[PDB]
Amino acid sequence: KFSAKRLPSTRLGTFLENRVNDFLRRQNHPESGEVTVRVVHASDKTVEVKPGMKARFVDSGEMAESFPYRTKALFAFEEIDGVDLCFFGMHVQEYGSDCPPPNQRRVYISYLDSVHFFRPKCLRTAVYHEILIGYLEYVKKLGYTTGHIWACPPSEGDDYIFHCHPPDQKIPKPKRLQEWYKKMLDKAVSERIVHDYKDIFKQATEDRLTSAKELPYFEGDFWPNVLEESIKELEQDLSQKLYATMEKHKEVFFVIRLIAGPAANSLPPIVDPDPLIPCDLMDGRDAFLTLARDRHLEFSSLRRAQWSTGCMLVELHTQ
Ligand SMILES: CNC(=O)Cn1cc(-c2ccc3c(c2)[C@H](F)C[C@]32NC(=O)N(CC(=O)N(Cc3ccc(F)cc3)[C@@H](C)C(F)(F)F)C2=O)cn1
Repeated sequence: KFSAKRLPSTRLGTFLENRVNDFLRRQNHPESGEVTVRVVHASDKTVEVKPGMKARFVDSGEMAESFPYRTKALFAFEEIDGVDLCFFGMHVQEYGSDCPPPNQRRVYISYLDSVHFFRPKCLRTAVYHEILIGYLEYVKKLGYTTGHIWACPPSEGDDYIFHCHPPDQKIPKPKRLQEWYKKMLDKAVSERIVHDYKDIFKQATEDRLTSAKELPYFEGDFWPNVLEESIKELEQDLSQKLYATMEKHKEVFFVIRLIAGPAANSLPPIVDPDPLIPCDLMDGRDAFLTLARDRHLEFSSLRRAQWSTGCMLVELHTQ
């Protein structure tokens, strides 16, 4: 069988799928199936500071030229009608203890997606909370202090991970997206997994950030681009432009404090218990979108998403 269960295990993957399956066991719903969480890619990368910011702070020695991180691609599958369905995919960026500031001990949830066929429908949000909250708890135990989430609102026909979304899987508005993550984070705050969370604007204000070299620099994030455009415009201060852009989009950006204050200062180095997992199909989101486009693998209906997950799984086992 080329099932998701037969894909190599990881500490992270089995920690997450245990959290989901314990939850589903307690619910004891007849429509629910066994869930599989697999880390299908893990590789070391670096994000280079862009020219505008490089000239302003890197050439003057005020900021690092590049920040090293580990990128992981984790997928969740559920058994529906005897076959696996991939219903959740996430690409993360992890900036460890050997990363120069302002990026050290930070995790960035770059782009996230899902296919709304999780059965039963009533347990869908709860299962996503187990996955996201479970990931925050996991990295918090390894020594990561902060979590960052850009809830980038999608647009019709724009897929982040899964090619051809169901026509009725609706595109949430920024207000809806902010509300979902607020409810999710409020749940982690009450379970004592998260210390507290704030929007990016409230966060920069209460951290007393005065320079753009203090803002964490993430691969593909909105803020490395805002900074380039702000500098370019100012060539025709940077800090007031940054605070203005943060005020306008604060509802989409979350900063999540996992390890707060005193505990955060006496921390040992971050050591990942799992090995690196090469997989060029999951090296970023474009490889799997490209493959699904060329091979006509759609996730627009339940059976189409089940057939696509099957092809996806034989590609993952073949490497
Ligand atoms: C006319 N038809 C067409 O255009 C068909 N068509 C539809 C799309 C389309 C739809 C959805 C999405 C995308 C494209 C993007 F890839 C990303 C996205 N996928 C995804 O899961 N979200 C998060 C989301 O929706 N959450 C939050 C959430 C969910 C899971 C999770 F683990 C953490 C958070 C909800 C529960 C919310 F209600 F809270 F918002 C996306 O926004 C493209 N085409």
